Amino acid sequence: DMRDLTIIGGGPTGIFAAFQCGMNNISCRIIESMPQLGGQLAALYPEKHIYDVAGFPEVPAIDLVESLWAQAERYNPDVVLNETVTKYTKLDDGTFETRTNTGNVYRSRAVLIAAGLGAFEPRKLPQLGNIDHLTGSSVYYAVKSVEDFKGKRVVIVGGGDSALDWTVGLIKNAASVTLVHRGHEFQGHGKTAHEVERARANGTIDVYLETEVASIEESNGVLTRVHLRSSDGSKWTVEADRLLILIGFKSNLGPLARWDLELYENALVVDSHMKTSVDGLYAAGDIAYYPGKLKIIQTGLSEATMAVRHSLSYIKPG
Amino acid sequence: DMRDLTIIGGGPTGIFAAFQCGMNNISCRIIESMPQLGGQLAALYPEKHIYDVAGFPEVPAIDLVESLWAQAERYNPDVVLNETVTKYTKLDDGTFETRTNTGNVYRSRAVLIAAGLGAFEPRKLPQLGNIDHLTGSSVYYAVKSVEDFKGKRVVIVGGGDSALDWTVGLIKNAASVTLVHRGHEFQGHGKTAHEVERARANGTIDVYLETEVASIEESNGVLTRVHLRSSDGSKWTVEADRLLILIGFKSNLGPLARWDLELYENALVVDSHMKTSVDGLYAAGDIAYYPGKLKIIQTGLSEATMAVRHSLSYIKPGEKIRNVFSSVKMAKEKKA
Ligand SMILES: Cc1cc2nc3c(=O)[nH]c(=O)nc-3n(C[C@H](O)[C@H](O)[C@H](O)COP(=O)(O)OP(=O)(O)OC[C@H]3O[C@@H](n4cnc5c(N)ncnc54)[C@H](O)[C@@H]3O)c2cc1C
Ligand SMILES: Cc1cc2nc3c(=O)[nH]c(=O)nc-3n(C[C@H](O)[C@H](O)[C@H](O)COP(=O)(O)OP(=O)(O)OC[C@H]3O[C@@H](n4cnc5c(N)ncnc54)[C@H](O)[C@@H]3O)c2cc1C
Repeated sequence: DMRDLTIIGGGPTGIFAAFQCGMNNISCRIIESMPQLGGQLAALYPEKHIYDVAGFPEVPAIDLVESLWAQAERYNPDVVLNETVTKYTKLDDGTFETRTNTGNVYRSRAVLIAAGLGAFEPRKLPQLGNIDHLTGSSVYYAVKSVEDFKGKRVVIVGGGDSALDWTVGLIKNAASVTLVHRGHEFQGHGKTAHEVERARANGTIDVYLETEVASIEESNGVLTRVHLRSSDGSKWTVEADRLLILIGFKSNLGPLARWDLELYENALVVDSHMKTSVDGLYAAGDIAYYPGKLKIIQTGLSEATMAVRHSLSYIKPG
Repeated sequence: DMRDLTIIGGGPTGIFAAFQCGMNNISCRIIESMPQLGGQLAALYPEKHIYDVAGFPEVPAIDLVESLWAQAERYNPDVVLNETVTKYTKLDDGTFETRTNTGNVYRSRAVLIAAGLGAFEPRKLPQLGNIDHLTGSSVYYAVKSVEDFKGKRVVIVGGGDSALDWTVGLIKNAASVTLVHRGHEFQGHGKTAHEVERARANGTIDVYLETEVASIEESNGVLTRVHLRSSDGSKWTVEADRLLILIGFKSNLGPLARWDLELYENALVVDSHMKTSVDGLYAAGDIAYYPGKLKIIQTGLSEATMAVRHSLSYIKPGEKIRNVFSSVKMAKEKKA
């Protein structure tokens, strides 16, 4: 089933781009890697208020996503969720085939890369080496079940909302809870960050800022203890059964890095029409680069309008 | 006196740029030649619905202007209305002076040109010539206030919504209302045109299609009589102490076209940072040209953001810029 434009990524840029397709009477689909649309706004800061998007005095990120989506849904674009585009091919006839990780192939007359800053892979502690054999047993990047943390000695890495929340949530579940953050202070300093220090002074938990995991110990295929290190060179070891790492998400082009396209500082280089080196292949948003590019919402919206507009000369040359 | 940025023009691009100034902790002024903000939106299509602005499914143009203003008024920026910037000078210190048509001068450390397609000015009737001594007192190009027309015998010229609106508006307020328009039909339509037509029918008002104003009479420096001529050749006179001219706004790029700055088909040529050749002098919106420029609202909005962002390097030279997002930056000042 041929569409005019395949859009890779369902952040604010891909969404507005899908609206642009409707507005301009071309069919499209959005292929999105996450289980929901909204990109960085829905994932990293859904509840935080945005101030610098035109005509929205003060708007929670996730509401803006909803405003943008409602605007585009009128035109009923195909939305593919839970699929990551890993390859494409331009065919003899100029049309496109884009492939996702589930082996699904998608046909379009042209394509728009609106993939931002990656597909939200959890960031790790690579200083610990390849510890896949511990992963999902004693080392976690998310809490898919509290069972795993129950009556266990657990250290928690991070200083955002996820690391904070779970430090208090596991006090009652776990034998011990220890928070360790690289930063000087905690990020997202609100209601939940106003009462974090309590259990620290109380002695029910341990908190360490300015410290990082230096190494770990294991016995019979399970974590035994965690070595810590502060900025001043202070080093100590702590007994730990579980490691819970919540330090955000990685930022790179993922599979799109190995598409033979001009790059400039982890972004796709783009001309005055938002076109890559390959005709009918466009980029817009955080992922696109041109002299003067700002990586903000306002600017991604403009770029989506310009990509879609020029794409009409490729899709239907009239 | 001194502001960080002088913004020439208060269309959507200028209003957003003023908001951007506030976001970036710099002061500014908007200089606008119209009696209100809004540019082509307020002037040419206020009631028309806009569909292609991000996050707005449907919005009357004038409501969009209102939303953008509501956003900008957070920082209470200076607003100079009814003045047209005619020139600028870059002084020896690198700061700027802008001069308007009323002889006022404004100082700033940098300037953004967000002048669109030109200064909007009320269209005038040449057949009357220089009547500036009557303008503001017995002759008007817009209703500055309704009290100007209370108990007056008024004539209104035009066939759009504004002419139609104030015709029915001033019926109970004024003592005599005459509407003239040089077209054979009214271009404003709907609720208003029929109210006017019903008022014509029972003779509460005079209305004359295909009629243009020929001449006026005046006594004591005030309007006294208006002379009209139809399309068939008719020619008559009304007793009128008030004349309201409402035949539209005209865009006039004139003064800025005579500046020493490169143009591409009436647009000021700009670089990757929305800067013209003169450092500290920026352009954004419909007035800005760079390869691939689309003359639309969405595009002027992000251009305003890029121009204000870079202007910081000229306004505050050498100063290290801290790349915070608005969301995080407004959270830090909510804590403090
Ligand atoms: C904490 C924080 C606060 C911010 N606050 C502001 C602010 O106040 N104002 C502002 O203007 N900007 C702000 N930003 C930046 C803003 O979020 C981004 O500029 C914006 O999200 C860019 O949208 P985008 O569509 O270009 O990219 P993204 O939001 O990154 O969306 C890209 C989408 O593509 C998907 N994807 C990636 N690869 C593939 C693949 N190969 N196949 C299928 N899908 C894929 C991803 O899952 C993602 O949904 C903030 C950023 C952060 C982190
Ligand atoms: C009928 C019509 C419908 C349109 N519909 C849409 C639409 O649906 N969607 C869309 O995206 N775009 C639309 N547009 C285009 C859109 O209006 C413009 O892109 C937009 O107005 C540009 O904004 P701007 O602020 O940069 O310029 P402008 O809106 O033109 O504002 C410039 C302002 O500067 C003032 N000015 C100029 N020179 C001086 C000076 N020397 N001194 C003081 N003040 C000065 C002017 O009076 C004016 O108020 C439409 C245009 C028209 C004519």
